[PDB]
Amino acid sequence: MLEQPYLDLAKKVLDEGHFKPDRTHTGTYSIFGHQMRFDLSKGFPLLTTKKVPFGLIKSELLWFLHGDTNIRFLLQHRNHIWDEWAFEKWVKSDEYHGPDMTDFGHRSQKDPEFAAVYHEEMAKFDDRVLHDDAFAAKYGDLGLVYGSQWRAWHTSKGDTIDQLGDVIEQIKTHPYSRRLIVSAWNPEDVPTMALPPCHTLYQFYVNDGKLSLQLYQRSADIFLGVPFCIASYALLTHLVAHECGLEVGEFIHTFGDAHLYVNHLDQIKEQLSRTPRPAPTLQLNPDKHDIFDFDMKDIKLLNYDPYPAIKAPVAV
Amino acid sequence: MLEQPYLDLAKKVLDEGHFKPDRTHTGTYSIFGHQMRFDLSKGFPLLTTKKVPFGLIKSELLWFLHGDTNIRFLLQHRNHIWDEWAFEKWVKSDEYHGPDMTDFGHRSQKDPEFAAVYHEEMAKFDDRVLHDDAFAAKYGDLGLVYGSQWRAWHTSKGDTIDQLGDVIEQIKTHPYSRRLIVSAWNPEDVPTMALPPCHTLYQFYVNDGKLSLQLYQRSADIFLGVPFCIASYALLTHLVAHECGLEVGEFIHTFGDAHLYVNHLDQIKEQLSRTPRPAPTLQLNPDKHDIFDFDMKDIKLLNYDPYPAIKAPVAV
Ligand SMILES: Nc1ccn([C@H]2C[C@H](O)[C@@H](COP(=O)(O)O)O2)c(=O)n1
Ligand SMILES: Nc1ccn([C@H]2C[C@H](O)[C@@H](COP(=O)(O)O)O2)c(=O)n1
Repeated sequence: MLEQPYLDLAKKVLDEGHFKPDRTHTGTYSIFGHQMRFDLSKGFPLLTTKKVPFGLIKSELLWFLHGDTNIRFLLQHRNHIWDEWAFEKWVKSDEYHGPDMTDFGHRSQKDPEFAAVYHEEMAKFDDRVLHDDAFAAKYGDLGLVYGSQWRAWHTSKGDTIDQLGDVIEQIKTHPYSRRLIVSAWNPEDVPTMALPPCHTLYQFYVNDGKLSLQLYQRSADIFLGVPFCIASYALLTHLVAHECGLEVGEFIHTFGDAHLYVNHLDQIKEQLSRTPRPAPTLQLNPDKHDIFDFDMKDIKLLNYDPYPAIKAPVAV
Repeated sequence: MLEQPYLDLAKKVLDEGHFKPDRTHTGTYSIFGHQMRFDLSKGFPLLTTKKVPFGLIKSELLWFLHGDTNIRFLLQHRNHIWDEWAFEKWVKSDEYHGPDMTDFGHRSQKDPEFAAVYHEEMAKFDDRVLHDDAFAAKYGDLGLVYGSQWRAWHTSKGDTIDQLGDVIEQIKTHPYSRRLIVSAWNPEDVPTMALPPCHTLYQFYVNDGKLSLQLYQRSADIFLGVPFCIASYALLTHLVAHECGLEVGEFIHTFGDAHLYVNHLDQIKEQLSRTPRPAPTLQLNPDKHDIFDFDMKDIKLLNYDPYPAIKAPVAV
């Protein structure tokens, strides 16, 4: 079945992975260097052995395609994937007047009544961002995030390059170019960056009338991170090919540090006992073309029957 | 034997590769997405089925490590790997007064007496660069080349970042970092770059006391390019590990567009009839540590017995 490569990656780390202490401090099992490919002509690589929220995947993707970096857009789409980063700056800043929302990321998970306090302050910040234009502009803009990297790279001479935009035109005029690259790694920002991009860089390739994309991910959370990632980039591969009028080829996922957090072992072993179901089908609005103008109703995921979801603690 | 992966890549392209027209215009057979690893603890991955000039590999590598971008250094090391690029600017410029060295890259290979004229003008330029300080500074500096990318990345606010330098310190203090990346791809230079970097970006990894490096190469000439590349980066992996006091792990080569030029088919098939010999051994000067201060006598390649060299036309 289409998702097998992922299952084999999980098995692999679990069997051949060596223990490696980590940044967050909850040790991992890791392998360095891995590559797996999915033939997008067979279906959409959205995991069926575990429920994955596609809606969160696309709203976040459209956010990137708009070159948007403001959390407000996601919020009106009920996506809260990036709230924490915005909250971080806000809480550790002048205006924040309230409880000790310091180190909230761990203390919340721990157990205290603090969870309510945190979740409340967050709920608060979230409403401000969504209605207070000055606040949104001040605390909701994350700045250097995938949207600005892909669509507004900062030139040395104070300007803006739309990488992804330029790359799409290239695929249209010079489909056989070996230079169709989009990079998110900027040497000058990473030294003091919150979380340097995990999806470091990707490359397009055209031949036989099919489009393929290869992503280089410096670091990956096999359990929590990879599933979303495979889908997000498989979606991109479809969108661009829809714009360029090409057929979809494969999606190739190359890893640097592929890893499984020790406290995800039971959960991953739960997944491994399940057997894949037929891959779901994706269909884009046949009318619309300029993917930048794409809207959520323009993307559909036909018949997806996944096993229930599996819960597991986040590590940051 | 250690070099088998390369042989399997060549077989693979030759058997499974699809034809793809190319930039230079001498069609290729290509595959998209490939990864191969070499266990550096077994020997040095310098091809034995075909003679590869190691001396050219290291003089070019030391040139990179010095953050040097001037052709003069290589010339005093009898390395002429980058002369063409320097000649290009020089010939198509004010001062050049002489024959029609225009489009020299093809006309030279073709057959005319021109080869002598070209080779003479080149021989001329080469002597100027090596002795005329004003000329060297004007026409010998290539500018944006691996040396400046690795060791003097240009900040937006007009400054210089020594990526590789910083990364080595990181490996020394935070060996388990998943952010040990060195990128050569700058979105603002590639639009109007002669030849955007093929060795796009690499990543370091440490665990078990061994250092590993993974290189992402957007485009590769299996026949002429890959052999050198594998060695150059295997050398780097040894040097850095010598500085950091780590044991050597593997070298992982990830490709984007792995390709074989149609006019290299016979030659590659020559190689494929040979059987690998034991991998050579590399040993660095045990005294010296700051690799930046490394000199050629500080690197040695013990017992390398390759089959003769194979000749093949260059395509640019
Ligand atoms: N889109 C993302 C973002 C993060 N991570 C993971 C990678 C690491 O597990 C951790 C980030 O830590 P580090 O900077 O050390 O890689 O989160 C991931 O798998 N996918
Ligand atoms: N160090 C290098 C430099 C170049 N090439 C090859 C890659 C392509 O075959 C051609 C450059 O063309 P392009 O820009 O289209 O990739 O030269 C290579 O294999 N290794």
